[PDB]
Amino acid sequence: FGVYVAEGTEDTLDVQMGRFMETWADMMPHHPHWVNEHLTILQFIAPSNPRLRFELNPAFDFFVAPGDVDLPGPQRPPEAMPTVNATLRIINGNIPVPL
Amino acid sequence: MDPYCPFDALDVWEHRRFIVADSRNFITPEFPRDFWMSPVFNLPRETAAEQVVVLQAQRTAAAAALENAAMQAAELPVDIERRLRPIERNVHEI
Repeated sequence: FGVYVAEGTEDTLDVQMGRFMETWADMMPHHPHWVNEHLTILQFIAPSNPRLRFELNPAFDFFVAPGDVDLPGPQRPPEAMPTVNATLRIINGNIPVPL
Repeated sequence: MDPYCPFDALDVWEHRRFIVADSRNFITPEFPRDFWMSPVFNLPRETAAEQVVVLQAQRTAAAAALENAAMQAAELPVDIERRLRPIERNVHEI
């Protein structure tokens, strides 16, 4: 969800938004962990935190994304091996709230 | 739908150090097959035939523009020979 970007489809933005709605209804098979920032620094530092080993440098974020896929790509989500991709965290305030 | 197999299943109790004739088990993932969506070939909005038609229409428009450029730019020698010859005659008049 939070790592894939799609294409415009020459549409009225209503049906185009509409189809995204139901594709979004099941797009997330589980909880995307990147929305869990209500936890305190104590809970974050705890080893049960999965995103710990995806935080190694303050300037960037580390995350899982589709591999061998050029962004943005076709709106229908291609299936491929999960991989690790990183981006620029330009805003210092974009650092996770517990940190 | 199930691929055929003469042997149903048996009871095997493997060890760590003495796996002899080290095989390659077929690994399986843990996410349910309900999350593994079926493949769909997203058909392009246009077809190569429509691409040919549109590109040929654009070529016709470009060729019409080039023909207009040709007819406007083919008269320049005519302008040259229409403008200088009276002046050349006038200079000869001296």
